[PDB]
Amino acid sequence: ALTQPASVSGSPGQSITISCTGTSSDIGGSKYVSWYQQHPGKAPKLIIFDVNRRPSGLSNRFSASKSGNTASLTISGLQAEDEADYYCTSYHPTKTILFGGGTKLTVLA
Amino acid sequence: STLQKKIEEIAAKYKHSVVKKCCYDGACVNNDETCEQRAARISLGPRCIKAFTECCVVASQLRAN
Amino acid sequence: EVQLLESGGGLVQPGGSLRLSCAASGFTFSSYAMSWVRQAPGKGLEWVSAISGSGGSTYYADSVKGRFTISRDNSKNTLYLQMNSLRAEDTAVYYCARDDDYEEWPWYYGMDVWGQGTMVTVS
Repeated sequence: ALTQPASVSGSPGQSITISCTGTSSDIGGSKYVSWYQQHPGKAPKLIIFDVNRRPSGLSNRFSASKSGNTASLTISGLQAEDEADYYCTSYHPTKTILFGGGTKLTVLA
Repeated sequence: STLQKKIEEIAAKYKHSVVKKCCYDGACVNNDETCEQRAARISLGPRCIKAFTECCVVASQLRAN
Repeated sequence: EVQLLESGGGLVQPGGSLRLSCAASGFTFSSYAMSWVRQAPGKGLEWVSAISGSGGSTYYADSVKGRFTISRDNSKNTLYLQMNSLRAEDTAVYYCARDDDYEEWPWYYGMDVWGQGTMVTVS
């Protein structure tokens, strides 16, 4: 599996970053790493990133990047609705598709 | 809206949701920068850049009319 | 627009068999690889199996290799998973999902459409 922290948390308006670490064969070979959001009792959903920047330079609510064997999902301007489980994934030449173990995101008061 | 129709037609040519979204973002109006300037900044890969560029150029051509 | 819906889930005794199906609408089914992914209650996601658009290539996780068989009927927009020799470890919600082309790696964009999940209980 890919390694993610068990949980993360922050208050509304804050920025949170979830890491995902794999091997040279998966995240390491990837130029793009996909992320899923899963609300309680619901199917996972692919997180779709905006390509346009906001005019002021305000960070997009959801963004992602990767470097070597690690990837990161950043959720800024945190909102109550972001409370969910988050999963990274990667292709892998022999295992085909790997998932991270998941990260529970809590939005506090 | 013929603009929306043409953009949906183009996006329909691309398979993955991520790439379709790249097209819709491309079609979004921006009067401070060219399609080439905006596309140089894209980190989601050649498939996204292709869709973004096609939709950006078409949207610009249409609006010029 | 795009929808996926699984069915065939239910209770089964260990050693038994079960067939899941997944129906799709809103896209040209044969243009897309499809996957099955499962999630045990309160646990993470585990990829199970995948099949290419044409049906000419199939892929399976080690833990189900030899027991599960994936297939598709492109004329009916339907995906299937034949599950044999079931064990308690197989108990989970099973999702079908529309996948990206693995050939596009290193720019693989993930599974963009997911069903509602069907519950399989092996006990």
